[PDB]
Amino acid sequence: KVFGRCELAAAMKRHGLDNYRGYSLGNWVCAAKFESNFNTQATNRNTDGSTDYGILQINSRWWCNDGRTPGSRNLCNIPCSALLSSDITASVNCAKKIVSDGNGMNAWVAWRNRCKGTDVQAWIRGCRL
Ligand SMILES: [Cl-]
Ligand SMILES: [Cl-]
Repeated sequence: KVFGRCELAAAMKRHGLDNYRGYSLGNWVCAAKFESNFNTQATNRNTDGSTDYGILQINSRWWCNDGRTPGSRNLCNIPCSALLSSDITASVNCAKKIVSDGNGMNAWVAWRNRCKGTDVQAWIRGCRL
């Protein structure tokens, strides 16, 4: 599923991401835009052989099991394919674990390089929330 901007903002708000660990809703929408272009089916292969999955591009090296990343962890206790569903619950629940691990949203390279230090509130402007 390819979300609209305000549609995704409302879905993330309902799932408790607004101000989660101090990150306002616009940060999460901005991260999803640049990680996946709002597409739940996005996948991308990394150089080390791991793969990033879903709207927030969660990495199989640490967070999910895809059966093809030897020596990796599965810290969210899910198959990586669950991160590609049109229902974002699994992605959001795993993202809450990632952002709590000490490095905040810096775990998302596109957030650090394209959202951090910008007017992220623009990403929710005009939305009924
Ligand atoms: Cl915001
Ligand atoms: Cl933080």
